[PDB]
Amino acid sequence: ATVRTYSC
Amino acid sequence: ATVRTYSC
Amino acid sequence: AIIYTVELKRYGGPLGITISGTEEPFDPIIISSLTKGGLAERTGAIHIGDRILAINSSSLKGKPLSEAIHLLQMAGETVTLKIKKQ
Amino acid sequence: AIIYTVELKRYGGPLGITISGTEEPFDPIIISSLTKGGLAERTGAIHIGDRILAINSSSLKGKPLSEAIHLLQMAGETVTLKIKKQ
Repeated sequence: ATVRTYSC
Repeated sequence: ATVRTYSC
Repeated sequence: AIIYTVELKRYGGPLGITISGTEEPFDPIIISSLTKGGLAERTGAIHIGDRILAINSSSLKGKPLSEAIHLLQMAGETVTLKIKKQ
Repeated sequence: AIIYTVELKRYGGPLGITISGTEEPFDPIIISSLTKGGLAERTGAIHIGDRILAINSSSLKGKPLSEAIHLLQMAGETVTLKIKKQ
């Protein structure tokens, strides 16, 4: 599946 | 002033 | 399996990390980077490669990245993360 | 000042941490060494030099090293350390 990146 | 240590 | 939990006080700012994952339920949600000089880096509490098992007590087991994001958007002054070492 | 909390599950084994301190109430209790291959070291979330402010929610403010020893022995399976970065 598509791998997404999230900044937090 | 005496410094002591404790391992756990 | 080394699992521990950390509670981070963010002093009104971000945790200073990026997490990566997919919408495939059981795919792991991982810490992919640490912001230079950010909270995560300065505390040395979490590191790249670490898997996030839960956020603020809500388990991510079998949950997509969108769930982790939903939880993070509701994070208060203190955020709790259950971490699994790789 | 940067403070964070780490919860470790020592189960029946040790945390793999050595603390140092005096019996002078105001002196800080610090993490002086880590057991190679021990739990604390494996998590990568515990660092030498940092100060322990509380153990399992009991504050070490104005308390001697002996109090910290007491709290650790009665901490149970899960040990929660409130830590202040050096």
